[PDB]
Amino acid sequence: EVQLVESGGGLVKPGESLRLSCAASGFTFSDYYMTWIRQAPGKGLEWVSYIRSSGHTIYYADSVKGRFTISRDNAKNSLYLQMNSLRVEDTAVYYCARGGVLRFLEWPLNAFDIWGQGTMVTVSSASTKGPSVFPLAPSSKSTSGGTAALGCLVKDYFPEPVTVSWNSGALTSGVHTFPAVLQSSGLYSLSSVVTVPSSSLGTQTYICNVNHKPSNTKVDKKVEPKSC
Amino acid sequence: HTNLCPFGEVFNATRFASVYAWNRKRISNCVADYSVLYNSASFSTFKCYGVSPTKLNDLCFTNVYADSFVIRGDEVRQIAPGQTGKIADYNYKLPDDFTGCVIAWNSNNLDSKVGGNYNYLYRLFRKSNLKPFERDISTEIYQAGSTPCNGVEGFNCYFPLQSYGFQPTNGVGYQPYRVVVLSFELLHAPATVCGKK
Amino acid sequence: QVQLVQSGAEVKKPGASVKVSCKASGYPFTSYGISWVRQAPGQGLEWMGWISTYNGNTNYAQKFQGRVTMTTDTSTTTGYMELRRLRSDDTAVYYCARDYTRGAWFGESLIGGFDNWGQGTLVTVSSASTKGPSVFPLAPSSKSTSGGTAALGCLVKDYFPEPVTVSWNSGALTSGVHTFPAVLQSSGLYSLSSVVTVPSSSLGTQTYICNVNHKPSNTKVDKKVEPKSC
Amino acid sequence: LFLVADIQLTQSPSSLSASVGDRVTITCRASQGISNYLAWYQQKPGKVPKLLIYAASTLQSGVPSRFSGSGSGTDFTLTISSLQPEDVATYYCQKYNNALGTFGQGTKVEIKRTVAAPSVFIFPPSDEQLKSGTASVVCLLNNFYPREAKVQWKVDNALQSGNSQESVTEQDSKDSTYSLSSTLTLSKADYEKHKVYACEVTHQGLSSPVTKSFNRGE
Amino acid sequence: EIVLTQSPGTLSLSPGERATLSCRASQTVSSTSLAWYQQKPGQAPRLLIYGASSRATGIPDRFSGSGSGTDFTLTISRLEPEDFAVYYCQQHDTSLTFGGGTKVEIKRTVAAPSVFIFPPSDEQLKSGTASVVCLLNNFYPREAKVQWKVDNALQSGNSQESVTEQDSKDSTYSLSSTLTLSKADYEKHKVYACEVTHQGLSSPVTKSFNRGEC
Ligand SMILES: *[C@@H]1O[C@H](CO[C@@H]2O[C@@H](C)[C@@H](O)[C@@H](O)[C@@H]2O)[C@@H](O[C@@H]2O[C@H](CO)[C@@H](O[C@@H]3O[C@H](CO[C@H]4O[C@H](CO)[C@@H](O)[C@H](O)[C@@H]4O)[C@@H](O)[C@H](O[C@H]4O[C@H](CO)[C@@H](O)[C@H](O)[C@@H]4O)[C@@H]3O)[C@H](O)[C@H]2NC(C)=O)[C@H](O)[C@H]1NC(C)=O
Ligand SMILES: N[C@@H](CCC(=O)O)C(=O)O
Ligand SMILES: [Cl-]
Ligand SMILES: [Cl-]
Ligand SMILES: [Cl-]
Ligand SMILES: [Cl-]
Ligand SMILES: [Cl-]
Repeated sequence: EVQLVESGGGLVKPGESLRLSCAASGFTFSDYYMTWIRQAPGKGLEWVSYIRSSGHTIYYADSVKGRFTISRDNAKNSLYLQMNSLRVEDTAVYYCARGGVLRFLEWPLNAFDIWGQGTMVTVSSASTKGPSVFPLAPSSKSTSGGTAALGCLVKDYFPEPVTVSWNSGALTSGVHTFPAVLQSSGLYSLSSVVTVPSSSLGTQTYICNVNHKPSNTKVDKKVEPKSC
Repeated sequence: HTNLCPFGEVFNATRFASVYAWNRKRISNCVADYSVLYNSASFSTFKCYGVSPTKLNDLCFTNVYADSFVIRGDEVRQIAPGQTGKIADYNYKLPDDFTGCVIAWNSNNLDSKVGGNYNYLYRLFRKSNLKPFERDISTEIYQAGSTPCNGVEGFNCYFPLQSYGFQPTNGVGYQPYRVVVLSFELLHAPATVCGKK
Repeated sequence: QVQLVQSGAEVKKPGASVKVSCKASGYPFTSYGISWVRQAPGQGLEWMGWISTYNGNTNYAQKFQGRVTMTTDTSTTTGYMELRRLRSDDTAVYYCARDYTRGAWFGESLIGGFDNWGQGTLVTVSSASTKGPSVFPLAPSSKSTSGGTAALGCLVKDYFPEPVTVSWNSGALTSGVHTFPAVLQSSGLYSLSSVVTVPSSSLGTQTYICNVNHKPSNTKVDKKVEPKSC
Repeated sequence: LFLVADIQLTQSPSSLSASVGDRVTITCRASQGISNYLAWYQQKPGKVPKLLIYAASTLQSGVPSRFSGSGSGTDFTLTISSLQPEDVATYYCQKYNNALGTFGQGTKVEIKRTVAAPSVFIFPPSDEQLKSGTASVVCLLNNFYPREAKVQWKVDNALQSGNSQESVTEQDSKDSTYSLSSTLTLSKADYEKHKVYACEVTHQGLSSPVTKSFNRGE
Repeated sequence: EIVLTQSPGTLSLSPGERATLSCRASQTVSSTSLAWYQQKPGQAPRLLIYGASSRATGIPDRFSGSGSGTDFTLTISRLEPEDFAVYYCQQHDTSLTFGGGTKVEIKRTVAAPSVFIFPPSDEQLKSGTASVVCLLNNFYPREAKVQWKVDNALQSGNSQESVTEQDSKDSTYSLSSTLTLSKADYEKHKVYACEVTHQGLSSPVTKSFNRGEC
C-alpha cells in the first residue's frame, strides 16, 4: 500500500527542539524527492523544505532557514525534519509529501500525489492537561415524532487536538464535532453532538470516544437519558 | 636517501575518490620500485604513454604524481590522451602529449553495495570541457535553459553530479574500476625520484 | 625473512613507566608503520596505537591517550612504546607488529592488517617483590578410587613473579601429567599445582619427585611425594 | 544559495459562494512562467489536502470528471463544471517548476442554498461536572442556513452577556447547512442561585424567536 | 566506536569438519578494512585474512572470508589439528578495534571427570596456612562446577580454580580448585569435601576427607 506515515508531533517549549519522522511504504522511496509542508491554525498551506532523491540538494523556506534540518535515510525508508530553536509561530500541522522521480533531462510532472496524514506541533510555554468529558444528556421532553440530540462536552484540555468518535466509529451519520474554543483559562473546550431518533433512546446505547494523545488520555463516556 | 616510494598506499588504499574529485598524491625523494607494478597480475589495464615500463626502472624524474579515482568499465577507455566522453570532457582529462601510465582494475568486490553504492559520483553537466589535469569539484546548479536558476534545482536547472549505480549484479561495463594515473615530470630541477641501482 | 624481536619481560611497581623496544629486519623500515597490541592474561587483543616510521605521526587508542608515547629510530630499524603511570590493571603481554592498515607516508587507511608480529613482552605491574615458591606435596589418598588410578602432585605456592617450571622425575615422567596455569592470589603472589595420574599399584614400587624451578629467585626445589603418615 | 527578490502565486477570488450546479472558476496567477508545473488541491476543513489536478490539466485518478484544469506559463484556472454539495472546501494551487513547491493563498468555496431553520436543543450541566464546582450549559443549533444566527442566554429572564462562547461548524458536505454550539459557563454556586435556564435563538428561517428552556431539578 | 562481537564463543568440531565463524559490527563497515587473525596457545597472533576476503601470504587454501555491511564470516573448509585455536575479528574503518575472539575446540565424546581431593600437607600446616585441593581430571566438555563444603557448609570466596588447555592426545580438560583457609580456621572443622557437577555425571560426585583420617 503506497502511503506515508508521520510521527513525532507534540508539545514543545519555545527554543527547544523536536524531530519529525515520515515512513514510506509501497514505493521506491529513494527514487523520489521529499518535501515538508506545514499549515498553521486557520492559515494556508506553506512549503517548508525539500530534499533531493539522495540528499545532495536541500532547500528551506526563509521562515525556517538555519533552524530546521531535513534529512532522509533511504535504507530505513524514512524522511526526517529536525526542528531546532522552535518558535510559537512554528505551531502547525506538518505534512510530508513525495515529489516526483528525477530522471535524465526531465523535471517530473507526476509529483505531490501522496502525502502523510499530518502531525501536530505546538510550541508554547503552557503545560499539558487532559480533558474532562461530561455528557450532554438527551432531552427528557424530546418528541413523539423523533429526532433528539445528545452529545459530549470535552472541557479544559491543552494542547490541541482531541479526537472524538461515537460508538467506536459505528455512529457517524448526523454527528457534529465542533471546532475547539480557547477559554480564558488558556484551556480548550470542545463539544460533539449527534441527532438520533427519539424511539432509539430506550433501545440504543450511545458512547462518545474522546482521545487526547498529548496527555495520554482516552475516555469513553456513556451518554444516556437522565434518571426520570 | 633510501626510502621506497609509497606506491603501496596509493594502490592498496581502502577508499578512492570520485572521478570528479580525483585525488592527487605527490611522490618525491624516494627510490621508485616499478617492478611491483608491471609484475603484479592484479591489473586489468596497464598502458604507458611517452615511456616504456621496462625502461622505467633506469630513469630519473623530478616528481611523480599519482592520481587515483573510480569510474565504470566502459569509461576506462577514456583515461588516455585524445579521448572524448563524459569523463574525459567533464571529469579527468589527460593531455595530448601525456607521458605516463594508466593502471586500472575491477573493484566490484569493494565498491558495490547490495542496494547500490551511491558514494561514487561523476560530473554530468559542464559549460566547457576540462583542460588537461584540471579538477572541478563545484556543485553549482547547471543552467540548461534561458531562464536563470538562482542556484535552485528544477526544470532546466540540473544538479551537475551523477551517482554511479554500482551493484554487484551489474554488467562488467557498469561495475566499478579503480584507476591510478602515474604522470612523470622532468623539470629543470634536481631529480628526486629515480629507480634502483 | 621479516622478523620482529622485542625487549625482555619487565616487572614494574604501580606508578612506574616501562619502555618496550621492537627491532625489525628483512623489509624496508620506512615503508611500513608499527602498531602495538596488548593482551591481558586470559583476555583478548587490545589495540594501543600506531606510529609512522616515515614522519613519526601517531594516533593512540583513547584509553591510553595521555599515558602512552610511541617513537621510532630509523637508524636502528627499532620502534619504541612507552606506557607511563603503570597500574596493576596494565599487566599484560605487549605485542609489536608490522602495520598495513595506515600508510606511513600519507596516513590514510590501507587494505591490510598486522603481519609479522613480535614474540611479545610480558610486563608485570605489582608491588610484590621477588619471592621463591614453597612446594608442598599433594599426597596420594589411601582412600581408593574405583578405576584403580591414583592421583598425586605438588602445590607450588606463593611465588613472584612468573614463571615457574615443574617437571616430574627429572623429566622421565610426562604421561598423565597436568601442570595447571598459575593463579594470582589476593596476596599478590602466584600459586600453581601440578598433578599426575598413575596406576595405584605403582605407589608401592615407584618414587615420584617433582622438580620445581623458579629462575627469578634462583630457586630450585625437588620434593618427594609419598602417601600420608600417621 | 537561495535568496531572490522567487515566483509568487496569486489566487483569485479569495472567497466565493455559489449554488449547486453552477460553474465555478478559480484563477491562479504566477509572477513568472512555470510552464505547466502547477497542481490544484482540495482541502476540507481539518483534513489532508487532496490532489485534484497536476501538470496544469491532468486529472488525478479518482477525482470526479467535473473538475478540470487549464493553463500554461502564468495563467491557470481550476474549473468545477457543475458545483456539488460535497465540493465545499478551500482550494489551493501549488507550483512545482523547481524545488520550491510554493502554494497560493487558497480559495474558499461556499455553497448558497435555500434557507433552513435550526433545530434548537438545550443541555443542562452534567451531575459529574457539578461535583467539580463549575456548570456548563449548552445550546445546540442544528442544521441551519445561512450562517448568520444569534443566541441569547437568559437566566431567570435575565439576559446574559460575557459568560458564553460559541463555535460554528463548516458547511456540511451533504446538505450544505451549518451548526452552532454555545456554552454558557457559571460557577456551581451561581448555577444553584437560579431556576429557569433558556437560550433564545433568532434566525432568518424562524418567523419568531425559538426558546428552549429547562428548570434546575427536572 | 565500532564494536565487533564474534559468535559463537566456542566452536566444538572434529577434524575434517567445516568451521564457520562470524563477527557482527555495531555499525556498517567497509569490507576493505576487515581482518581475521589466529592465535595458537602461547604464540603471537598471525594474520589470516585482510580486506574481508583476501588471503594473507602463506595461509593455506582452507581459510576464506566473506561478508559485508555488518555481518562478516570466516570459514575453514576442512578442519585440521593445527587449526584449533582462537580467532580474532578486526576492523579499522573508524579507529581500530578487535573482536571478542572465537575459540575452535576439538569435539569428542562426553567424559565424566575423575575427582580427587588432597588435604593440606603437614609441611604447609606448620606455616599457618591450609590449602585443600580438588582435582577434576580428563573430562569433556569444559563446563564443570566445583562446590566446596566444609561440614556441609557451602564455601564461597575462599577458592580459586584453573583449567588446562585441551590435551593434545585425548582432547580432554582438567581443572584444579584450591580452597584456602588459615590453620586456625582449618582446625575448626571436620569434614572437607568438594562436589563436582558435570554433564558426564548422572548425579553430582562428592569426594571428601576427615581432618582425623590416616
Ligand atoms: C598491495 O598488497 C598486496 C598484498 O600485500 C600483502 O598483504 C598485506 C596485508 C601486507 O602484509 C603486505 O606486506 C603483503 O605483501 C601486494 O601483493 C604482494 O606483492 C608482493 C610483491 O611486492 C608479493 O611478495 C612475494 O611473494 C612471494 C610468494 O608469492 C608466490 O606464491 C603465491 C601462492 O599463491 C602466488 O599467489 C604469488 O603470485 C607468488 O607466485 C614470496 O616468496 C616473496 O618473498 C620472497 O622474496 C622477498 C624479496 O623479494 C624476500 O624478502 C622474502 O623474505 C622472500 O624470500 C615476495 O614476498 C606478495 O606475494 C603479494 N601478496 C599477495 C597477497 O598478492 C601488492 O604488491 C601491494 N601493492 C603495492 C602497490 O604495493
Ligand atoms: N543551496 C543550499 C541551501 C539553500 C537554501 O538556503 O535553502 C543547499 O542546497 O545545500
Ligand atoms: Cl541526491
Ligand atoms: Cl522559483
Ligand atoms: Cl508556500
Ligand atoms: Cl511564498
Ligand atoms: Cl594437559
